[PDB]
Parts: sequence; C-alpha cells; structure tokens
Amino acid sequence: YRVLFYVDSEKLKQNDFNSVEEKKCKSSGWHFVVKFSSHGCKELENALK
Amino acid sequence: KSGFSFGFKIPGIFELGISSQSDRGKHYIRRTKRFSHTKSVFLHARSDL
Ligand SMILES: *[C@@H]1O[C@H](CO)[C@@H](O[C@@H]2O[C@H](CO)[C@@H](O)[C@H](O)[C@H]2NC(C)=O)[C@H](O)[C@H]1NC(C)=O
Repeated sequence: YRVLFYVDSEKLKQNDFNSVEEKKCKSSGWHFVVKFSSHGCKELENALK
Repeated sequence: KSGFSFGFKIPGIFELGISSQSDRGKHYIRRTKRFSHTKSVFLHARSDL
C-alpha cells in the first residue's frame, strides 16, 4: 500500500502605484494713465495604479 | 486673464478714457480604466481496478 501526493502551491502578488502632480502659476503687472494686469495659472495632476 | 486701460485728458476741455479686459480659461480632463481577470481550473482523474 503505497501513496505519493505532491502539492505545489504558489501565489504571486505585485502592485505598483505612482502619482505625479505639478502646478505653476505666474502673474506680472506693471502700470505707469496706463494700467496693465496679467493673471494666468497652470495645474497638472496625474495618477496611475 | 488680461486687462488694459488707458486714459488721457488735456484742457485747451477734453477727456478720453478706454479700458479693455479679456479673460479666457480652459480645463480638460480624461479618465480611463481597465480590469481583466482570468480563472481556469483543469482537473483530470483516471482510476483502474
Ligand atoms: C480619477 O481620479 C480619481 C482621483 O481621486 C480616482 O479616484 C480614486 O482613485 C483611487 C486610485 O486607486 C481608487 O482606489 C478609488 O476607488 C477612486 N475613487 C473613486 C470615487 O473613483 C479615479 O479612480 C480616477 N478615474 C476615474 C474617476 O475614472
């Protein structure tokens, strides 16, 4: 009475997360009747999982 | 955003004033996601007596 049982259990888990966010805003105004105004912002956001 | 104003007056008042403002901003977004899972089970049995 012989018995031979082989079990090969394998589990693999891998997870990667990366997020990049960059925001830059620049505004300049000069007046000397003369009036000048400039306003502009930029926003960038990215996320991957 | 941008704005400009100019005014000039000289008495002999006479007076003149002009102002200009222009604003425009655009926002764009996009989201994509995908998920796929596969599960397969193969069982084979053979017995001889
Ligand atoms: C859009 O971006 C948002 C950022 O909040 C994402 O929202 C969450 O993202 C995380 C990332 O793993 C998930 O675990 C959460 O379940 C998300 N929450 C919700 C309420 O969605 C979102 O996944 C992005 N993509 C879309 C909305 O399609």
